Amino acid sequence: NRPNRLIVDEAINEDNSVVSLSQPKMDELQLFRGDTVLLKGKKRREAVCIVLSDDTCSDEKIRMNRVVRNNLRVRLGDVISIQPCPDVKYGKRIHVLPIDDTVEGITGNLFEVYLKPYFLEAYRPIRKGDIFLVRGGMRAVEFKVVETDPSPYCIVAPDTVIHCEGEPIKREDEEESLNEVGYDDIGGCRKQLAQIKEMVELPLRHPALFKAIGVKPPRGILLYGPPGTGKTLIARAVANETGAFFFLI
Amino acid sequence: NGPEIMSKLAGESESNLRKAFEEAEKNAPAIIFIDELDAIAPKREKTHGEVERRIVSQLLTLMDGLKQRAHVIVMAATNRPNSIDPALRRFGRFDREVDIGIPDATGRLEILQIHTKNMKLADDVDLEQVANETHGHVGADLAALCSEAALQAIRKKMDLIDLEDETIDAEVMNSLAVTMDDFRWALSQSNPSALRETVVEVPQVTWEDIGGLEDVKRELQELVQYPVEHPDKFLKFGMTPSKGVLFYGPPGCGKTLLAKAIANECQAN
Ligand SMILES: Nc1ncnc2c1ncn2[C@@H]1O[C@H](COP(=O)(O)OP(=O)(O)OP(=O)(O)O)[C@@H](O)[C@H]1O
Repeated sequence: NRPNRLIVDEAINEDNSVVSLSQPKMDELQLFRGDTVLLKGKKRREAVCIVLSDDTCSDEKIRMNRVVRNNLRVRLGDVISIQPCPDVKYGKRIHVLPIDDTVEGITGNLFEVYLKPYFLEAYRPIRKGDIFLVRGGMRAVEFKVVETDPSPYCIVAPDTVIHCEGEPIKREDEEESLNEVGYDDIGGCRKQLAQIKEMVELPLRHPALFKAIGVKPPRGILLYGPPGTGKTLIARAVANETGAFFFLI
Repeated sequence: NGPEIMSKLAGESESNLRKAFEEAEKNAPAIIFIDELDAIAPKREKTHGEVERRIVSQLLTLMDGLKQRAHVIVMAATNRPNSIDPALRRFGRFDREVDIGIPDATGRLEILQIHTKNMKLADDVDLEQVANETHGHVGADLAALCSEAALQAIRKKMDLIDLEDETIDAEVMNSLAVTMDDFRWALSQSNPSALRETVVEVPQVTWEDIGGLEDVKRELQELVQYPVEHPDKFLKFGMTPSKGVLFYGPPGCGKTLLAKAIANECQAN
């Protein structure tokens, strides 16, 4: 029922900095053309950037650059909460450095060979965590967050200073994406999983709600059984899916 | 080495374990081998000293750290799998346990041939006969047997030939030969067999070693080979193959040989 709760679907503009529109929806929003719209999804990672390079497709499904699925999302069928937040500050500039596929070949400055021809009159309305493709060549290389002089995201400008002293890395970021075990990874304990869910849903998903009442919560759980029955896996999946901070003692 | 690990101070032992694991991780792909793991890691109810339990936990944490981020394979040696902590054999830590076991007659023959590769031995050694005779000797036991035979040959030659003639040279030492009598003496007088538990080997008794009982031979051949030689036929029908048979009758009819021959026919221990 939430108006800005709408699916996201295929995208065709290979540049991630573009975010779609839906004129019937734009009338609902105040979506203005400029730097940024805050399109909010899962895990707090967003794809914030210039807007309105769409309305080619049908409505009820926002076109968002597929590269903002691995980030900000997982798969199709998801939903975006698009709400404008244009006119960001203009700090120094946003980091410039590649991550994986640039050490393979001539490196030079890692900015003025392949990436420079893209921060042109669209000076990176971004949000740290927006990952995309940008090159001056084979057209498949990532652009990741490394540094942060301004905490909030900004719109870069020339005359600034950048240091590509940083080195491209491994997929620490790709491994980070591959984590957070879930209930789909639990089998053979469906009744036990449901019991754990009904035990830990109220204390974790509703902390203030339970703080309002004066009932005693279940604060001790004894998962006992043969070794290798997924006890730590069950605990990790429950903590990750419910959002509770998991400490592996 | 377990003694090498817990020979030093508790903190020093843990530091040595951590340094070894870090070096193995740095040298990936690397193999970590822990002989006498029961010394480091005894049964949890049996490890009396708190230092020993702390060392066990440090090893567990180090191997878990290898599991999460490393490329090192950890190997361990112990007398019995149950002598070590059951937490060691937990999934993810020690998933697969390999039973080294004892060498059979062919295995003892192979070990003797390996130890006699660089040993000038005569033609009367008949290592097949030695291996067939050798029982209760495992690996290093056969190594000590070969060493004893060589030492007896040397004490027979050097101690009796070159006394006052002239200083020893290469000609006399390379002329040394090991005979069958040296191996016999090593077998008889100067070898303690460290094996006393159950034997796990393919018995040398075959069907020809048994007389008669042709119907029993055929029935046993069915009941054993057919489940293992034709699993598809058993799976096709709705019958689970039998996993046991009982031999009953007057003593002396060869039930033991029947079991040995059916094990040999399937080449089964
Ligand atoms: N019930 C299960 N369903 C799916 N995967 C499982 C299950 N139990 C264990 N696993 C898998 O076993 C592997 C190793 O187990 P893990 O490290 O998670 O410990 P654990 O099984 O919880 O141990 P323990 O029972 O000793 O607490 C993991 O890849 C995990 O996904």
